[PDB]
Amino acid sequence: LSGGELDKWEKIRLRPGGKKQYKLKHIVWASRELER
Amino acid sequence: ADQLTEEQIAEFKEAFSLFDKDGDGTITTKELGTVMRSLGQNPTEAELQDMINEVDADGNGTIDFPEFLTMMARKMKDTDSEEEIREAFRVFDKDGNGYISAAELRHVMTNLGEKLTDEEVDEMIREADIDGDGQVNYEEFVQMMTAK
Ligand SMILES: [Ca+2]
Ligand SMILES: [Ca+2]
Ligand SMILES: [Ca+2]
Ligand SMILES: [Ca+2]
Repeated sequence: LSGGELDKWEKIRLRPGGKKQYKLKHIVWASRELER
Repeated sequence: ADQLTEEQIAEFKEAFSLFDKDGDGTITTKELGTVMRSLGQNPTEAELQDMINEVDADGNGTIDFPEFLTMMARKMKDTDSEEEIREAFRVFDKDGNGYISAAELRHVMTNLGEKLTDEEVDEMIREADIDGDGQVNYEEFVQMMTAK
């Protein structure tokens, strides 16, 4: 609003909200090629 | 309703067996790293442990039956801010070195329209620089993006 401390970093964090994605689940998609 | 039945689970349960070669009931780095190979994904030793660690709720170092299922279930909701951390990092990573410095950071702030100099950026890097290495690493970038 007026001033204070370094509030720049918070500007890079942006607002809460985004897409969902796991660090492994995606692999499952690659299974679509491999036979069952 | 918002729930899962034997019909929906019957499908997911089939996925586990696909990754489970020895069919021991738990997916390990040896069994995982193998499947990923045929898929065309050769991650690093540290990366592999990371992927499994995520789903690792009981902290055993392997993907259990429900551990693999719950993973696909999470897709419903929750767990999203994390993506913004990885995406943003890549969006700022020009040299693609996987590290952010005062030179790169200063360039990112410019795109936003914030007049900042080298002396100013120093205050930023100093904040993210937890280990005091002189730069901002992913580990620090994730904490700064997840925290306030
Ligand atoms: Ca196994
Ligand atoms: Ca586990
Ligand atoms: Ca970089
Ligand atoms: Ca650092």
